[PDB]
Amino acid sequence: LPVLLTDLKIQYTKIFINNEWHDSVSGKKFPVFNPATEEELCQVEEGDKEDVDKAVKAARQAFQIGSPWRTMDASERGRLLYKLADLIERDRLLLATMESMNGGKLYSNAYLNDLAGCIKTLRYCAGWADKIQGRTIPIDGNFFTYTRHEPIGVCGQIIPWNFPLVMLIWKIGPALSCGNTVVVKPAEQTPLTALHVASLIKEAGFPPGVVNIVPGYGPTAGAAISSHMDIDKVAFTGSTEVGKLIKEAAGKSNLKRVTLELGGKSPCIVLADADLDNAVEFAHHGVFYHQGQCCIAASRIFVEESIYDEFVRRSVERAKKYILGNPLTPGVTQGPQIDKEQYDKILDLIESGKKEGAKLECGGGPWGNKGYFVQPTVFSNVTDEMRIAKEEIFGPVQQIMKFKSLDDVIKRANNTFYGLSAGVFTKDIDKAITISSALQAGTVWVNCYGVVSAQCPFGGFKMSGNGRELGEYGFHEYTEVKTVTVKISQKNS
Amino acid sequence: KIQYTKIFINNEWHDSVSGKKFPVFNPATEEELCQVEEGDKEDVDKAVKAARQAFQIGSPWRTMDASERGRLLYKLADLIERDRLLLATMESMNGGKLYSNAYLNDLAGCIKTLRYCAGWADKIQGRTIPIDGNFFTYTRHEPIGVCGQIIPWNFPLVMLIWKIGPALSCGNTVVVKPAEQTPLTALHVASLIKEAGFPPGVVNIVPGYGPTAGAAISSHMDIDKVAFTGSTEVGKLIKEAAGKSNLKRVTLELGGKSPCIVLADADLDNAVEFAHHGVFYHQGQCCIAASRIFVEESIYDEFVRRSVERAKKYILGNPLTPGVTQGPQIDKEQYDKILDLIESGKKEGAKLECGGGPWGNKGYFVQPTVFSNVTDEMRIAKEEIFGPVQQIMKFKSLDDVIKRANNTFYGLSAGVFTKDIDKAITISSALQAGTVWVNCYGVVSAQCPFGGFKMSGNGRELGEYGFHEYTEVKTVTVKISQKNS
Amino acid sequence: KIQYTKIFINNEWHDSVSGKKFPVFNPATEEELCQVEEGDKEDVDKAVKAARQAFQIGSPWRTMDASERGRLLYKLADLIERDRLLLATMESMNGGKLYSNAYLNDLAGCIKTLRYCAGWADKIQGRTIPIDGNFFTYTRHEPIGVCGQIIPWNFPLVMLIWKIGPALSCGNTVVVKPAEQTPLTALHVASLIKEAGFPPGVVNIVPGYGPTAGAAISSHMDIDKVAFTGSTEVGKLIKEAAGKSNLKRVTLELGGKSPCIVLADADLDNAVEFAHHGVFYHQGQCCIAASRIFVEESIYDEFVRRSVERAKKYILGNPLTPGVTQGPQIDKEQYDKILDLIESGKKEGAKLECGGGPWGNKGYFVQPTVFSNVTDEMRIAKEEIFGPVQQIMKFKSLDDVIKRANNTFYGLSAGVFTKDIDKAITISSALQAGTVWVNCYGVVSAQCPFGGFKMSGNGRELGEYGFHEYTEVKTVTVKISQKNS
Amino acid sequence: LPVLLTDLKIQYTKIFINNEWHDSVSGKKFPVFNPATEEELCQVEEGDKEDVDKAVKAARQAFQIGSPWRTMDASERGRLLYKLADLIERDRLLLATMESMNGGKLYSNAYLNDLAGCIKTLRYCAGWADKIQGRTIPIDGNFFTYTRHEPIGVCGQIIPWNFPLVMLIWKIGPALSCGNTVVVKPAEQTPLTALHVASLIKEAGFPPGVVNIVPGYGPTAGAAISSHMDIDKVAFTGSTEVGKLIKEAAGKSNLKRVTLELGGKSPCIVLADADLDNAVEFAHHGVFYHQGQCCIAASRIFVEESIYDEFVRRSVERAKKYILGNPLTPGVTQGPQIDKEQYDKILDLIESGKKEGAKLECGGGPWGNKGYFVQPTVFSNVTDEMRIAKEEIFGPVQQIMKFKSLDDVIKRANNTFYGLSAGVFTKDIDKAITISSALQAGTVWVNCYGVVSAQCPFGGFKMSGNGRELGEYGFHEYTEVKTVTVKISQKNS
Repeated sequence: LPVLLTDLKIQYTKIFINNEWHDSVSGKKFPVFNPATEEELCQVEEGDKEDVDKAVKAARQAFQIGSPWRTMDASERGRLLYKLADLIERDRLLLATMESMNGGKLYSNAYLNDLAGCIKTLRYCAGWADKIQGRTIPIDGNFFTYTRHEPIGVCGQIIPWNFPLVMLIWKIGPALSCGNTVVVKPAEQTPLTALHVASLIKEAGFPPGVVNIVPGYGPTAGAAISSHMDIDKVAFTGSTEVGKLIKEAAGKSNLKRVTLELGGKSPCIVLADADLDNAVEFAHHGVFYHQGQCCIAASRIFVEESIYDEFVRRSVERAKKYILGNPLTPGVTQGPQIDKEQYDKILDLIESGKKEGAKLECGGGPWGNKGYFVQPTVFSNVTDEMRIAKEEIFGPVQQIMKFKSLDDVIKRANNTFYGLSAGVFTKDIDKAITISSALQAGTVWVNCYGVVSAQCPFGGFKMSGNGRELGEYGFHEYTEVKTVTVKISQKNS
Repeated sequence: KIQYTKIFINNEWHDSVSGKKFPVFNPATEEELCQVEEGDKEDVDKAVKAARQAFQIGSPWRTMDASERGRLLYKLADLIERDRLLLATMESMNGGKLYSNAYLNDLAGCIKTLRYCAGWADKIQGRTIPIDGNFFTYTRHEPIGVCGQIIPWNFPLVMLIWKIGPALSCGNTVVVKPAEQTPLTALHVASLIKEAGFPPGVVNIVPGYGPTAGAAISSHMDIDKVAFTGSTEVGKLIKEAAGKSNLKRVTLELGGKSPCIVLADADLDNAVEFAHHGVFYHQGQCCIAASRIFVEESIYDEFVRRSVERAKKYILGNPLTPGVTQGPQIDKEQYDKILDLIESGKKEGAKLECGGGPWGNKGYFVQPTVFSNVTDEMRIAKEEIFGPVQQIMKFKSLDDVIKRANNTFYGLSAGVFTKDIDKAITISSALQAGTVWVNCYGVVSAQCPFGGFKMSGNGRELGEYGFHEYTEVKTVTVKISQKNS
Repeated sequence: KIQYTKIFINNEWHDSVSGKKFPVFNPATEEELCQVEEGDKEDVDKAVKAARQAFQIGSPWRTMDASERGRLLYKLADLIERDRLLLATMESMNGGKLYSNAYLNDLAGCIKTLRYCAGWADKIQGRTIPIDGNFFTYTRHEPIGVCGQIIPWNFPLVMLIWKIGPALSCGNTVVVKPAEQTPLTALHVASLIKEAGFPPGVVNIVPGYGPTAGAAISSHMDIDKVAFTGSTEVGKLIKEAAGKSNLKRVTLELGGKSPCIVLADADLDNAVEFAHHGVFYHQGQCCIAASRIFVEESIYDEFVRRSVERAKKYILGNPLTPGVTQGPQIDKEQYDKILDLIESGKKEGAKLECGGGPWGNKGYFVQPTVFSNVTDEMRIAKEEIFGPVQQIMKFKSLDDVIKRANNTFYGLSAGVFTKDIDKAITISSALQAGTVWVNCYGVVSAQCPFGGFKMSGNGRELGEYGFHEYTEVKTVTVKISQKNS
Repeated sequence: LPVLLTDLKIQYTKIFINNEWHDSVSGKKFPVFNPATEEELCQVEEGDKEDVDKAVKAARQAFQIGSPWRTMDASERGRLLYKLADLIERDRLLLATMESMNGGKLYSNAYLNDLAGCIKTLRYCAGWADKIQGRTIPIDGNFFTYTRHEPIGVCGQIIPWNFPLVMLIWKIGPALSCGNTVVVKPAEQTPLTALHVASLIKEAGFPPGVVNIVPGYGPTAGAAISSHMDIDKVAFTGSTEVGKLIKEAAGKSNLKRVTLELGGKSPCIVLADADLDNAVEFAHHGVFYHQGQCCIAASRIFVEESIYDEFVRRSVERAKKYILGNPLTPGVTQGPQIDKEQYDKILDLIESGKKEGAKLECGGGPWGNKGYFVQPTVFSNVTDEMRIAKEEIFGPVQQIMKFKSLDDVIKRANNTFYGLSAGVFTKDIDKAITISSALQAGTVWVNCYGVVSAQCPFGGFKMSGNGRELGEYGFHEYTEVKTVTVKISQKNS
């Protein structure tokens, strides 16, 4: 049961460099608002290329051969990450309340889900710390060859605003586990929890400069990170347009490694032989979790004809019960979106869906005078041609298309440039495996949705990202392989 | 013809130390083909001496390239494919295996296993450990040494390959002791091993009798590993001998009574066909025989009716004849034991449905016998038969039938038939079996590992699991000046 | 004080079925601390019943999350760190281990092993196989079941952790049988296990005597695995019992006579210090003792001269005293055997250099004895001593000394000292030892696996190698409609 | 012993699409010359964006779910690759003669080193075919999660000219092993062996469209491949500038995966306690193998103060004996370079080194009236500031710098933006491991050089490439991970 708490005091608003808090060299500060009330919470230091460089220099110094972080035992890095997780669990109340106040997130999920996944992921990576290993290779000839999975180096990391803490942890878990030093750039919407976790990183005992944080804007600080020459990798999570921009900036400068996590118009096929109650509930959760501001949101609910009507009749009823109010309230089940821009975008896309001809089965429009709230919306009889059926809405808008044959739905779901996720709802053994094989998605769920843990990898296929995270897969993308071959007197099998 | 009936050591053929020769009989007509030298303690000792000379540091084999070992294995597989017809006919005659089963399933499987183990030769790898302190630690996979391999008669060639291919791919020297019933295929494969280009002494064969030759291999001090694939009593006797001498590594693959759990949602045609095959494949002398074919009540009477019908179409005849789908058994002892088990099942009240007795005084052929209404205290459902005998038991609840299938000391394999994702996953995890099939049975391939959960097995095969069994892990730690991530 | 001296079953303390209690003696003064219940066949049976109830499908432990299992193990490690002082003092008193060795090396190593095995809980994974045909095949790592663990006295806590941490991380229920000499630490750790929050029946302890309790564990039908870490005779007696009952899995870690090969190019100071430590660490009762410390001729007389000098500075006294670098032995039998071995070495002509006899009638203390000019037929170089006895042998050629070091039935570990890359790699790859150190000795860590190459062990530990030992592999093949790459 | 060669007949000069030979839709044909004699060998069809597109269409069709290549067993793909290797071993004579005639490569190394490496790599990948495996993940909650390492899709591949056959095999080994369909674009200098191997691919029995080959130019066909939207990955090997261009073209469109293998300026540190004969011989081989046209060429030979003068004295002697004639002639040890462009570039860089002040101790000028021949050149007293000490020469020009302390040499070797390789020559156990750890290179050799086998991975750290090849590592690059999660009734440990 979450303790309500209902209070905060944001004493951390600076740039975290060299285990120290510095104002931006420019001196500017930008405001961070509260989505529920639109009131400024505080003024966070505004970093830019100069501050990004001042942070990358410290990171590079921390990564020098002979520095504590390099001569640190892998088990010691794991122990430091575990102590950070313990410190976060100690401050789970404050961090959850900050996430709900500043990210507009429901406090119940901010405490029970997001903070929980944060500690779980931090502990998973702390465990992996001293278990990533190389291989001794059976090379031909009298040679002894092995591989070192060394840290890549300086890894700039660009966090989104939808899951500030969870994504911060997803980034600085594998990176610090594998021995790298990072310069994180958090979203301007949600820069506060990252700074508190930065203070916690200092407290846990990480060497100075191992983790630095630069709050700012994407064009100024994110672009500086992605174009920096002294940065060895960039790991960006966000929109596909900024993903292409990050890839470009990396390719132009110092040919760094790039790891993009982009959006997706994920489908949710619901076959005739599906558990209608479970299918309906999980479709609702998939498309409406976190005000639809989830990269894996089920934005294309395919339903077979034989069960279409029922499904709609049961989806609307599920979307009509969705309480919507102040996040710090137990009865509230939907909160404000993030800020004005996404709120307006969701409203505009709702209007576009209405115009195109998609049956508005649930109320599409604002709720309340104060805050960026949108009514849970449902569209029926949607077709693949409509904008709402092709563009990532990132809002609480549910599309419901109808199909007849299975191969038709396979083609329709694979007929897109997004490949982040997909869902299949059936009781059969053949349909499940067939559709899971045929669906071009980096994570196919069967009879569930939104099921992510630190263990299994997460990523996209076509344009929904590059590489994977969350596991051995996620860790091998934060290491550079070095083959060391030694000429030896004689080799025996 | 059989031009190889001797002891294969140092790439050369030798007669037994005693000079004794035992006969090999074709069960289809019991006309002995040739006399094969009887391996005894002295023959085992000299074969092991040859192998240990071949494994010595600096020898051609130890200094050979793992890629070159795989290339040698691929050469051996291609030569075996060249003479596929001869080996197929010789296996079918010696063991009675149906010619279609001996050619399209046995030799193809041997080739696939050899070409898989050949592929794994230079890809098996050790690991570099991030140890604590200023040390550089790494581990390496080394061949263990001499591998005494005991290959009973149900699958002579396939088991010989399952035994050597992993061993010759991991870089071990094999002293294979075949079955007295079917020793000829191993000898011909040894001749093909010589043709392929293996260094002398890498592969040695010592045909004989298990009580004398196999026991000698299992007790030998210089045999690093013993790998037996056969009866559980013999596996118990090999394990106790292995511990007493050398604390040698032991890998025992024993047969088992394996359930096939059929549910109402299962496709009845596929379920019937696969339950038929999983028990009558290779005339029942299969370590994976589906001996406890459970069925749901709702289709119980509908299953047997169809199942029995299939048993009535199972043509019984000489293996080389076309249109025949079954052959004779391996010898007279198995014939007598099969008839004894059938009589015991009749006595204990197992309702016979079809067949149920011997046939064809010419040979060791047995009619496909289908029982019914079998229970869990009968000795035809708990005693391993190794014969074409089906036991169509019954159940009503899923947890109780799971406890039934797991109510046994035998866990080599299990089967499940269900059109429901939830049921399939629940049953496969629940059953205590090394291989749990779903909607199919006996789908064995070189990639998927093979072992047994209970007394039925020890260790794994056929994959990256079957290649860490033939190797030792040697850890090397070096004190370095200063370690960096 | 010792508030835990009973049998730990179902998270509760029980007295023995017979009611008998055996004594535990501190070797430093031989004043018995407390009486510990004697585990017998009935106590082993009830502990195994508790464990098998804890391992049942649907139980809290089986349905627990692997990540949650790791979290439980981390809680256990943190609690053990909370009471580090109590456990360190209790280990030092009960076993005589030096307090510095008991605190800064024993408890720290226990914590590191627990926090490594905790990390491996949810990262061990099975694999999806590209099988042939229209089938989907995958494999999974299932805990094997009940793990009867026999933990002799040289490293009670470190070995108990090396035994359970892997088991509780792979999801197995442990019935640990400690050493009669040092059973108290296991009981206190079981109390801390209760405090941590393990489900009842996951961990059970049955202190007693090996001939009665350990044999009962090794012969029990429901014990899936037996893991013994001690003398080779007992290892052989456990292996033969293991095969006879249940065909249970056997993991034996036995001590060995391990060489330390010192060459002229080696740094003489480091070589002397590490040869000293590798044999006199923990007063010689170390399974890895560097018992065959070879030396090159060019520095031979220069090595002993310095080596002996170090032995003369080795302070001998009560473990809890500061400035002491050695403690007493484990009991009177080891004392008598150490003196017998010293007398035999003197009789056979091993040139004594320093010490060479008992000391301190108060306790079981022994002077550090350094022999010299030892050879390969003497019984102080081929018989495992488990005492502070060094055997400074000699060699001239590299191949012959390699054959010497490999001239033995014991291969647990080996050592090499050389400032030459080529020599280091050549010797490391040449030796038939499962852990070859270079320029160092006894650098053991939870990451690097540990095992024996010969009769000095079987299986591996401490790493992914030591976590596939506590698990089975279950293949699961599903017939699918159409497979695509 | 190379089997003596016979006169050639180049009967394969077209575009290989759908297991068929088609002229370029434009109809143009470009000439391929013989570097030793500058005579045109034949006119190879000139592909462009249109031919690349009509090849990618066939590749995509071959990759469709339900096509033979998709329903092919992994063991069957390995069997087909093994049959291709058998065919190449059968035609080893012709292929080696073609490689030597068209690539200017010595026939002895073309037959013993290059063709042997090709068959070994093809057989290694054919072995891996059905052994690349996913993982069943221990996900939290009652879920059954596993992973499929599916083929990425269409993989455009751009081969260089220095190792035509070896690089063609390095590309189409892991790709076809993991189940992908490829559109290879070979260098215009060396397009002939690729086309013969294409005919061999057809003969072995690969399904139509699985492998297609488009001979053309980098700006026209290579850029088309790297900018195609229907292509899922691009794997380019060549210069760093074109690597940046490939990364850009991938980032601008399709957000495809990119694998670059670029050049390097690799150091070869020779310490005082080194086996001077072996060190000198291997330095010569490293810098002069394949007329210096090796990506891993030892272009910076660091020598310690104590053994410098002697090292120069014997390096000059070793380089003075390097017989230099027509490749097909036995006893020749150096041949023509590739074509006029690289010949002129090497001459210009030699002149720049002369002007800067590096002492020319051997060679340093053209050779022969016919053919692109350069005398083995040796520079001494080089400094890190000179152009020859910073720019990849790619010719038979040897640089020899002097150092005193090991720290100095570590920094100097790590003072470049290239990270492809490095070499260390010492007898000690501490120096070897220390320098191998400290040197920022994707392949450190100790007391040897140029030691590459199919097993161990190959790649570069900073700007010498992205990712790795040649082993399980190469395979991870060529597969997309798909996590399939199924909600189950109950899960047990």
